[PDB]
Amino acid sequence: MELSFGARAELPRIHPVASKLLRLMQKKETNLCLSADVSLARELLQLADALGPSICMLKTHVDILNDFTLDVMKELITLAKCHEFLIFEDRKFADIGNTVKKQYEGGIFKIASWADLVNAHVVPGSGVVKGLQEVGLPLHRGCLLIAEMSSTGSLATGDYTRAAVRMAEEHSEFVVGFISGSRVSMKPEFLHLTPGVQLEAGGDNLGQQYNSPQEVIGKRGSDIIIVGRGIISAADRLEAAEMYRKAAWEAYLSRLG
Amino acid sequence: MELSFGARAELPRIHPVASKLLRLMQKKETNLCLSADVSLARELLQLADALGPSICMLKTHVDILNDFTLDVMKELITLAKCHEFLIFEDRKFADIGNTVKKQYEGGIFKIASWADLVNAHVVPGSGVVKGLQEVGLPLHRGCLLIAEMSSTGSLATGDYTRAAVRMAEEHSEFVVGFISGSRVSMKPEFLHLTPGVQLEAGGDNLGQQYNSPQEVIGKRGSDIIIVGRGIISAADRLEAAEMYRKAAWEAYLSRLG
Ligand SMILES: O=c1ccn([C@@H]2O[C@H](COP(=O)(O)O)[C@@H](O)[C@H]2O)c(=O)[nH]1
Ligand SMILES: O=c1ccn([C@@H]2O[C@H](COP(=O)(O)O)[C@@H](O)[C@H]2O)c(=O)[nH]1
Repeated sequence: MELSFGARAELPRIHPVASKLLRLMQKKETNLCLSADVSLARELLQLADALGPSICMLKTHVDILNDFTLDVMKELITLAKCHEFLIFEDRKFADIGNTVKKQYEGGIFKIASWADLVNAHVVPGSGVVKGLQEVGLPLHRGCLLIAEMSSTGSLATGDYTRAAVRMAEEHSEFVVGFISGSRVSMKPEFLHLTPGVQLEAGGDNLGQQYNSPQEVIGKRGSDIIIVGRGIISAADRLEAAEMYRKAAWEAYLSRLG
Repeated sequence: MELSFGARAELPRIHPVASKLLRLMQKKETNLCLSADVSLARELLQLADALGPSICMLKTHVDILNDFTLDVMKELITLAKCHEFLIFEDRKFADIGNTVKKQYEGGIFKIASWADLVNAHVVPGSGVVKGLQEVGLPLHRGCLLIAEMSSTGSLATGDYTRAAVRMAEEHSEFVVGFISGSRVSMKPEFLHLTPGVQLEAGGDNLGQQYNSPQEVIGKRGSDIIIVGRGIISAADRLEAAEMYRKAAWEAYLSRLG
């Protein structure tokens, strides 16, 4: 009894951010998250505008932008609202609770002010989530927990992955899903987002490993693919995004029956 | 056959950054790292100047400064050189190698340009270290691997800690030690730095747990204590730093015999 994205958006325990995401995924027929791994604000914004209709989400690493300002993020929000996608800052909070609350709200990035979603590693224990909650719940935000990683030698396996699932399921007022390589929770309220995705087999020279959209959405049961270089390094990023969108969407439909 | 800090500084396999640190620890009779967990540049710099003579290291979270600029970090370097301490940015890199190299070199913080030391979580596998190396080795920097954490529910235990030790010992041209609660490596070339330290028993409301300097240096065999609020929240931060310095230094001497 797998439910569609649109039906999952109505589940009793769904988080509002998850519901908004699932609705726009269904409406736009996209389960693609662009990993906008660029150093120039203009390139980030030009990609967001052109690829916005093709994506459910844009994932940032703002600490790599050479020309970050809060006004860049205001412009990104305008595009996210226009084209209907969520903004996910891939910050990987991974400190004690008291520290991560300050890293989320403050400093020069003010992440909580513009990011719909952030993520956290579970290695510190649940205080990492408690600390982020304290900022994120008043700001109506959501969080993803890193249950698995795509890179060679990842230690996010076995009991570590199980601990991430338990932590998410016990902080469901803020945690909306996972970064994972596969479905890790049996609860349909949670979102599974999978990086390490390309159409062709391979990897990079620093431990990244790729699997295809069909493999990770269809056979591994994930919801959303996160794609960086497979799009970003292509000449025509729009065409590349459409290839990935169609691959991930069909894989989802074919598992739904 | 425990060696003094000064003798460890001469070990055949010692990393130059570790040697510099061990020498100044011995010279100044300090194994205290100040965790300068403040939001104002002026407070950071005033603490660095006043407490510089008492510390071997100043640990930053630059992403919490409200008024970060690269010129603040130039001023911090002047103080580090004057008073002889290393600068450790507690960034907790925790992404795939290709991403962390950009996060270390680039963006608005340009961490590698001013931080003697950074740290990394081992959860992504060794590509996290490979990626950071690529920036840090040309810049003559060092790295600490997070082998244990002080917070309640930490998953950095057992085989995870052992994996961190193996990863460090296989990347010894860049990795100089650990964030840990105790001695985790038997190789004296590696430094052990321990947060979660206060003179009194207790914790915080977000999962931090404290142990005393005597416990973590004397009984658990660590080298350096990392102290934030036990100093920062005190009225007289200089007196507080001296209390912690004397505690950690005596605990070291008494284990040395
Ligand atoms: O397990 C993980 C978690 C996160 N990312 C992130 O997802 C993107 C993958 O990019 P690419 O390999 O598709 O270019 C990068 O931003 C990277 O930091 C991974 O690749 N793997
Ligand atoms: O396992 C760890 C790793 C790092 N820190 C860091 O060390 C400092 C501890 O501060 P305090 O509890 O002494 O104020 C903080 O900056 C925190 O982010 C910990 O407390 N525990």
